[PDB]
Amino acid sequence: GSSGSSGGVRNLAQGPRGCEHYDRACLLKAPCCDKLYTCRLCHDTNEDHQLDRFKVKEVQCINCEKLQHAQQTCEDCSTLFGEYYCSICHLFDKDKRQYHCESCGICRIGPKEDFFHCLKCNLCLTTNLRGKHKCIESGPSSG
Ligand SMILES: [Zn+2]
Ligand SMILES: [Zn+2]
Ligand SMILES: [Zn+2]
Ligand SMILES: [Zn+2]
Ligand SMILES: [Zn+2]
Ligand SMILES: [Zn+2]
Repeated sequence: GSSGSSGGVRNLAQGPRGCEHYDRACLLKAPCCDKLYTCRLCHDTNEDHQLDRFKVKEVQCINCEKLQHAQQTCEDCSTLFGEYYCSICHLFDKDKRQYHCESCGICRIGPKEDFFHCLKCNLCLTTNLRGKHKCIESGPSSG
């Protein structure tokens, strides 16, 4: 002779349609576990192993869940998977003042104007460090 009440509320989360990492509309297949995650960073985040960003080439759409290969736009809904589409890194991110470095072969965040790439060092460096940073090592006395 007693009436109870139902409980156990729940919440929601955001994943696809562009994650905190990047803004894309297509999940990249995982040739490691045959799974699909917003971005490469997400995979590892929801997995014990790390996924590659170069190996995988195929991609799936989130607008019309249509299958397709590495591209910038869909072939069924023509939904921009990202203003910027890389072929080497196979990454798709919205216009976030980012540029792809050839010397490194990886995507980087600009604005390129306030940035540059050193040879001797073989890496990207911000203008703020134009000279201050060292490239070659030298000096007998240590400490
Ligand atoms: Zn995996
Ligand atoms: Zn992500
Ligand atoms: Zn689509
Ligand atoms: Zn790239
Ligand atoms: Zn670079
Ligand atoms: Zn240097």
